[PDB]
Amino acid sequence: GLFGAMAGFIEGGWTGMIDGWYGYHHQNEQGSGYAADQKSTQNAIDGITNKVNSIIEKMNTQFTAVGKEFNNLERRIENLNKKVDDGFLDVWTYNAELLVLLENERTLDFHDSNVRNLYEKVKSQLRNNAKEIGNGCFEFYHKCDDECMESVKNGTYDYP
Amino acid sequence: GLFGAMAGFIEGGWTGMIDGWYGYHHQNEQGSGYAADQKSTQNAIDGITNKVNSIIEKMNTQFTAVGKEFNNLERRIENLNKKVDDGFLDVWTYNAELLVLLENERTLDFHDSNVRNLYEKVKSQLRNNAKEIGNGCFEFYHKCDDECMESVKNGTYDYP
Amino acid sequence: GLFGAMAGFIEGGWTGMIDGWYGYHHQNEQGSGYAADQKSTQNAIDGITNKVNSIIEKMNTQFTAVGKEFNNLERRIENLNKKVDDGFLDVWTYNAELLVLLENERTLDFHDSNVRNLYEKVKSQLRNNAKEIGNGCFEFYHKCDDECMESVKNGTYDYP
Amino acid sequence: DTICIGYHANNSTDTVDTVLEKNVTVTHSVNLLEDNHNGKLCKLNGIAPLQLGKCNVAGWLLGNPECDLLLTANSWSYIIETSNSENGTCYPGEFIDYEELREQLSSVSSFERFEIFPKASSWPNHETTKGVTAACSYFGASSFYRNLLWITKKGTSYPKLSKSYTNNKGKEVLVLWGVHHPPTTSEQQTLYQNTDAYVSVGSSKYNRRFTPEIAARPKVRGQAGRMNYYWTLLDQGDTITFEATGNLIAPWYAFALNKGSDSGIITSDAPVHNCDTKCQTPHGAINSTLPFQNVHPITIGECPKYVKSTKLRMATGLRNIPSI
Amino acid sequence: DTICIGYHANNSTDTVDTVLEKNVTVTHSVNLLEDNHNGKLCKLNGIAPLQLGKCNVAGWLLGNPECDLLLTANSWSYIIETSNSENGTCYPGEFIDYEELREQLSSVSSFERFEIFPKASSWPNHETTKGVTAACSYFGASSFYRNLLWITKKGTSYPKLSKSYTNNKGKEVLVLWGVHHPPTTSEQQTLYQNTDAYVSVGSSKYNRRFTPEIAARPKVRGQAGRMNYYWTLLDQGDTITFEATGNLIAPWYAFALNKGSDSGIITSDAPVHNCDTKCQTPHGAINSTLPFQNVHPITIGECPKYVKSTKLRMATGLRNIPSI
Amino acid sequence: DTICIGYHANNSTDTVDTVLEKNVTVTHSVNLLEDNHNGKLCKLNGIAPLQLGKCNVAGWLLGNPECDLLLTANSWSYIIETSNSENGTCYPGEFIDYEELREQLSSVSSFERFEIFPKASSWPNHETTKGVTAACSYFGASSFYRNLLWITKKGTSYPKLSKSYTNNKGKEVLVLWGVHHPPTTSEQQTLYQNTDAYVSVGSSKYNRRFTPEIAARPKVRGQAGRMNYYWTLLDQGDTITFEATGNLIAPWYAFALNKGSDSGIITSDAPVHNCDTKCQTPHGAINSTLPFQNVHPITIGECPKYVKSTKLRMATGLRNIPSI
Ligand SMILES: CC(=O)N[C@H]1[C@H]([C@H](O)[C@H](O)CO)O[C@@](OC[C@H]2O[C@@H](O)[C@H](O)[C@@H](O)[C@H]2O)(C(=O)O)C[C@@H]1O
Ligand SMILES: CC(=O)N[C@H]1[C@H]([C@H](O)[C@H](O)CO)O[C@@](OC[C@H]2O[C@@H](O)[C@H](O)[C@@H](O)[C@H]2O)(C(=O)O)C[C@@H]1O
Ligand SMILES: CC(=O)N[C@H]1[C@H]([C@H](O)[C@H](O)CO)O[C@@](OC[C@H]2O[C@@H](O)[C@H](O)[C@@H](O)[C@H]2O)(C(=O)O)C[C@@H]1O
Ligand SMILES: *[C@H]1O[C@H](CO)[C@@H](O[C@H]2O[C@H](CO)[C@@H](O)[C@H](O)[C@H]2NC(C)=O)[C@H](O)[C@H]1NC(C)=O
Ligand SMILES: *[C@H]1O[C@H](CO)[C@@H](O[C@H]2O[C@H](CO)[C@@H](O)[C@H](O)[C@H]2NC(C)=O)[C@H](O)[C@H]1NC(C)=O
Ligand SMILES: *[C@H]1O[C@H](CO)[C@@H](O[C@H]2O[C@H](CO)[C@@H](O)[C@H](O)[C@H]2NC(C)=O)[C@H](O)[C@H]1NC(C)=O
Ligand SMILES: *[C@@H]1O[C@H](CO)[C@@H](O)[C@H](O)[C@H]1NC(C)=O
Ligand SMILES: *[C@@H]1O[C@H](CO)[C@@H](O)[C@H](O)[C@H]1NC(C)=O
Ligand SMILES: *[C@@H]1O[C@H](CO)[C@@H](O)[C@H](O)[C@H]1NC(C)=O
Ligand SMILES: *[C@@H]1O[C@H](CO)[C@@H](O)[C@H](O)[C@H]1NC(C)=O
Ligand SMILES: *[C@@H]1O[C@H](CO)[C@@H](O)[C@H](O)[C@H]1NC(C)=O
Ligand SMILES: *[C@@H]1O[C@H](CO)[C@@H](O)[C@H](O)[C@H]1NC(C)=O
Repeated sequence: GLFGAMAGFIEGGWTGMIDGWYGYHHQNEQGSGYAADQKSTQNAIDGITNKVNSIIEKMNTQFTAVGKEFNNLERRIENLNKKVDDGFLDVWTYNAELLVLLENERTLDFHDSNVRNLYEKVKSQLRNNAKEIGNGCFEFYHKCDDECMESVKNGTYDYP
Repeated sequence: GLFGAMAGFIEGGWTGMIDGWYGYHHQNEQGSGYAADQKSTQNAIDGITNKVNSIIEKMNTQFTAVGKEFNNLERRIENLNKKVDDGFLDVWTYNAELLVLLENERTLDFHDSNVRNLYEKVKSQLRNNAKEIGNGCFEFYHKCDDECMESVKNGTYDYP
Repeated sequence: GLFGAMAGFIEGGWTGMIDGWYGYHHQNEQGSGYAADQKSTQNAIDGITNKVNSIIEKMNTQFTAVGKEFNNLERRIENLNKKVDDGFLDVWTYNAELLVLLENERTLDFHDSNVRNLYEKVKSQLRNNAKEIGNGCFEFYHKCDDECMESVKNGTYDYP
Repeated sequence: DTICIGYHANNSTDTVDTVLEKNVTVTHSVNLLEDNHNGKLCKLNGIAPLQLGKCNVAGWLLGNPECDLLLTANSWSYIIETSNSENGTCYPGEFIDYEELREQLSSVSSFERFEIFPKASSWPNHETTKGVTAACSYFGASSFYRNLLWITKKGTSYPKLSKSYTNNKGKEVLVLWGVHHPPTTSEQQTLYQNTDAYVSVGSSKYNRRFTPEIAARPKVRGQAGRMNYYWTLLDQGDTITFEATGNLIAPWYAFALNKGSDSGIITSDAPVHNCDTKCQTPHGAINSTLPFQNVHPITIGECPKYVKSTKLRMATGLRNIPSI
Repeated sequence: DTICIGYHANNSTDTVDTVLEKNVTVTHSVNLLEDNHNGKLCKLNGIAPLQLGKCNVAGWLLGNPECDLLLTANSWSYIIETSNSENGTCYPGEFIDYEELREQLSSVSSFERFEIFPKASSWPNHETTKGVTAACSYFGASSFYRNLLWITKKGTSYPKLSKSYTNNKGKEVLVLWGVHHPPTTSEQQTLYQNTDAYVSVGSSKYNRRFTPEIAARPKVRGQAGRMNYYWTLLDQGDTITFEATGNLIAPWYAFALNKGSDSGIITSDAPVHNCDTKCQTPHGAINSTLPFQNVHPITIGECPKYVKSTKLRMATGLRNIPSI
Repeated sequence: DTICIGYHANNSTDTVDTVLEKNVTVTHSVNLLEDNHNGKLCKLNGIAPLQLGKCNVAGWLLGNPECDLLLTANSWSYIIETSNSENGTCYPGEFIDYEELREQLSSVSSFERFEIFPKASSWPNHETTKGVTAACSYFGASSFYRNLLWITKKGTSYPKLSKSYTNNKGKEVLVLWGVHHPPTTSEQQTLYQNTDAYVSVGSSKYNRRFTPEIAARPKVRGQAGRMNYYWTLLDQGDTITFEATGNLIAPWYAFALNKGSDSGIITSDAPVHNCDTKCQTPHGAINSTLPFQNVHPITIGECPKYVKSTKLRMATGLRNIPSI
């Protein structure tokens, strides 16, 4: 990805995380589990959601009857009508096509960026209180129980 | 933002910084103040400036009289004329519309990226000579007077 | 660049690196040299390659004869034919034009991103076993012979 | 104790294409392209279409003896022709400005067929009972269009006629009529006497006059003679005036109508049902939500832009990379 | 001692829309959409337009007794009609290829009106002083078009006429003329005698001939008779020849002109001023800087693409997040 | 010991433009715009075009005595006219629906010229040997079109003629013919006697009749009389019937052809060679790979969209920043 996280330094996805797009997975002496980061996931939803609508909402179309009907002595204007149809039907094809290829790249980058920001959000809080194991994981130098694991999630981790 | 700084780890803007887009705010024993980073601000200007012009300059249009006038026995070609008008007036609408929505996202990302690069520009110079307070601020472990605060701004900060 | 590396914290390019786009240059007691990172370079190729094709492949065009021929009493439909020609020839101009300006910015960003990810790929492996000299260079705190320099390249550098 | 930040993954196999990569399997996608259709000709904006079936537009309007079922036609948002719409101008000739008429009658709010010039006592001292042909046969029997009246000749004299109609219907009135052109000058007299006849139609917005263009020409479905069909939309309060010394296939029935905008003529053998739609095509109604469609270039209504694409899938989720 | 890197913020309330968010308040924006207009009909590229006011194109060119003020018309870059342009062909009839003429005369470099066939001694032994009608009344008095001459009949004989004009003006010459069609054959004789008259115009690029299409038709603004108007652009050095046994509304005045490109006919009740513009619309002149406009689909000049948008604001600054 | 990660650089000077910067020198680029052309008129999809040279379309089809070389024409994918295509209707007149014919004959699969109505014994008791003019001179000598036959008059009597042709060629047949219009009624008799003549063409899909429109008109390249040219595509199995009392420039040769789709008429003085192409323009063949071209708006084939651009260079490599 553009932001190096997805299929990057965090080479795989969690089939176990089922309640969100980006999240955490902790493992302390008390247990372990997947928990989606709600805030960043919702926001991504809101955004992607709003993106799709735009691509659909912005498509204005008025009542029209494409077909025409020209007699054997109106070939020129008939071919002109053709040129218009083929014409617009070349614009929208190339456009719709690239619009997708491009916005797709964008969407994926967006997700990557979101994962990286989350990773770095945590990376910031922990600081020297955990070693980075270049795979999206942090191993605390101290014991971190569920309240602790919670604090890092809801972004309120203590003195690092 | 895509780059995590704007309304991200630097959640707010400086109403006090009035001479640029991205900048600094120091606080030493000698005083305090806002100072826009001139180089990165100008460049952003030059770029955004050049971007706008492109979107405007690239719009080629020749002398044309849209209107047509067809008698009661030229409905077909009149409706054809309609199809062309509605036609182009559907392309430009969808296009202008998305062109803006997209370039807007881009512009904002651009700014974010610029703030992040500036932050990281400094973050680099200081190194262990200051603690990062996850909010776009650095607190030197040493005394940093105005010459010092200057050095970091004009990117010539000493042995870190 | 958007990702701060190209013409950023790595202000120049290697004329000496001739077998790839992004790479390394080491200097140990045993010798020195440029070596392109094969994996990231190939991938960039594959991608840019695929990008170009898209912009070309997606351009659908059917057999057409633009010209028309109208007598002195068919000015209206002749001017209509004009409107279509000028019309489409305004869409593609603005589009082709911006398509390039935009995808160009994108391509360059892509490269920058790739350099940054590579830099950070290494930055990760070395950790405290080398000091970052804000210019894309790392100076090991230990002796790093060719096998060692190799390990960092093929991403298998030891205990950091 | 460790905490790892990661991303979702599932059993999805949807794949999208990106500027840099093809077929990237992603967790959640959305389709922006419509390629389905109920394979039914539906109502367009709550108004059913007009089926002609065996008959075509010319046949319906002129009153071809095979379109007796369309004599009650009313409402309709768009017209439907079939691969069997071959029953039209049973009597050879040119339908002047036909395409133009077809287009202008594409959509109609109200449509009422009335006797503008009643057969009985309208053309007295004129033969209005011989105007039949074998080309327009009704159940073996020789017949003729039901909305036009073939005025022959009474005995051995065909006097100059002249009838007028003032549209007091409070809406446009479609007046249809024909001029007949015999293969010779021998037939031109045995039917209209005056071998120098003429026909003239006058409206405040009309005036073309006619003369029989008798000429030797092949025979079509029987006749060597030809009948050119003409029409005109008579505005409210205006008065159309007919007069002729022969060769006039006088209007018998005319339609009082109210045109709204203008749709078109879908031609398809697809079934017709009480379903509704905002976009109609030959193969069936399409959904008008997605911004693009590849079901058919020729559509009627507020439709999705037609594209040669086969796949326009948009990513909504992220790269799908499962495995454990 | 601390140093913080941050970003600008101000009192701006401009808001733009992004692919991911709506109404993001930003510090500095730019508008790419034009939605203003001086509500004035201006000069287009430094050349004022031609106002017709009460008169319409047909009225102006034919010489309707109400367009006496447009008899000096000159220059003009585009033509302006009003919601009062009802003064045209005061005498009922069809203006052949009218739309075509309107379009071709949209823009004119030079325009000079001259007497191609002077009333006095041009049609001797022909009545050129009775060609007046009440349909074309000038201050209560019965009059007629000022550029066409209604040739009646002298005494009880209407001889065959024949006049020619060779365009030696060094530029195209617009020749206008009409053929008259009486309601009967009774009027056809009392005016042109020869109840079998004809009119014929010949140019090296013209030849259509005419015959009075006398027929019974309604009356429009008085007359039951109809006059079809014809025109033609006579090329330099070419010679147009007229000749008729009756029913010719002979050309009296013609225009020698120089057409450049081709604009159009704006129709609006908006005031006309000495302002200039590169893009003109019915509601007013628009600015030709921004790439898009939503002021009006129908425009003339080098204009911004028309769009159904209401807001196309582009961000230039960054997200605005003040507060202290 | 140090390791540095960096990026490529070379001697490239290619420059691209970006949304933020102009003329960014980059290591590797690609051009998406075509601005070259072999300056040759090539074969389009493996089928050579048809050169007319001195002759133009009308001249070629009618049989102008200067287009004798095009009497074998066959195949062709598009037609080529030159800045010397001035040899057409050597005898003044209007070529009815000419543009339409030019367009419909743009592309032709098979084309065979045959004698539909042979000069010898087809018009006996009619002068078929005087139909020559000086306007259509062949090597000083007075001649006439090679595919049409000017039927004069035998002695002092011009009887009513009538010939038919049934297309049994198994493909459309292009029938061309003309009606002649003398400058007077004096010439109308000395050639066709019957100063009231007429011409009539009848097909199952045709019927327009004609009458000599004798009128006083200027003289073009000699003649004051005018000949209007008419054509029609006779469908298989259909029968075209001609008959006239005079003024018929009867068809002599007709063409049996097979039209595929429809290209156009390139008009250029560019050389013609055995090269092939998918896209052809007036200046030369273009390459059909890149998505855009600025060689010429008017093109034929599967071409790159025409754009006013001069430079559409796409970056493929990265910013080029050398120096050591
Ligand atoms: C006028 C009338 O009573 N209709 C006739 C019809 C007309 O004579 C014809 O349509 C005029 O164009 O002719 C009908 O018989 C057709 C019959 O006519 C001969 O002249 C011809 O030689 C035959 O081949 C044959 O076509 C008809 O049905 O059309 C009778 C009808 O009553
Ligand atoms: C030829 C001439 O001198 N103009 C007449 C004009 C013409 O007779 C008319 O335009 C020919 O179409 O007629 C004028 O009177 C109109 C008068 O004509 C009667 O025939 C009719 O019955 C009346 O209703 C009425 O229209 C005219 O002003 O048009 C007189 C004019 O002098
Ligand atoms: C019918 C015939 O034999 N062709 C004539 C030709 C015809 O008379 C003419 O094309 C009919 O429109 O005339 C030719 O001489 C031209 C000659 O005609 C005089 O009438 C005229 O006054 C002269 O100026 C001059 O044009 C011709 O070559 O066209 C002779 C030809 O044999
Ligand atoms: C209307 O169309 C039908 C169908 O083409 C006409 O009938 C034709 O096809 C029939 C086959 O079942 C046959 O009757 C003939 O091939 C043909 N018509 C003839 C010449 O009989 C039908 O005649 C038309 N209806 C009318 C009379 O207008
Ligand atoms: C030109 O147009 C005017 C305006 O329509 C004509 O006058 C019409 O309107 C007048 C109202 O003030 C009335 O005079 C009539 O309703 C109507 N004209 C008639 C029949 O008098 C005016 O006549 C036209 N000018 C001419 C004579 O060509
Ligand atoms: C076909 O076109 C040529 C070229 O215009 C005709 O000849 C013209 O030009 C010649 C110059 O070399 C001269 O002969 C004349 O200016 C002009 N023709 C005349 C009036 O002689 C040529 O006549 C045409 N061929 C024919 C006879 O159809
Ligand atoms: C995929 O997983 C979903 C749970 O989200 C389940 O409902 C569905 O049956 C599964 N189908 C497949 C592709 O195996
Ligand atoms: C994706 O790969 C190719 C495109 O490169 C495509 O033809 C095929 O349908 C897809 N295969 C799968 C199952 O991913
Ligand atoms: C906003 O701030 C500017 C200073 O840049 C000042 O001139 C203007 O009056 C202020 N207006 C508002 C929105 O209060
Ligand atoms: C922005 O919010 C909505 C769009 O979601 C818009 O209707 C409104 O005008 C704006 N409100 C303000 C003042 O920001
Ligand atoms: C540029 O470098 C290439 C090697 O890649 C060499 O072949 C070429 O001759 C050089 N030309 C220039 C621009 O000096
Ligand atoms: C790039 O600079 C300008 C565009 O700003 C252009 O005119 C010129 O051709 C280029 N100059 C070079 C050699 O880079």
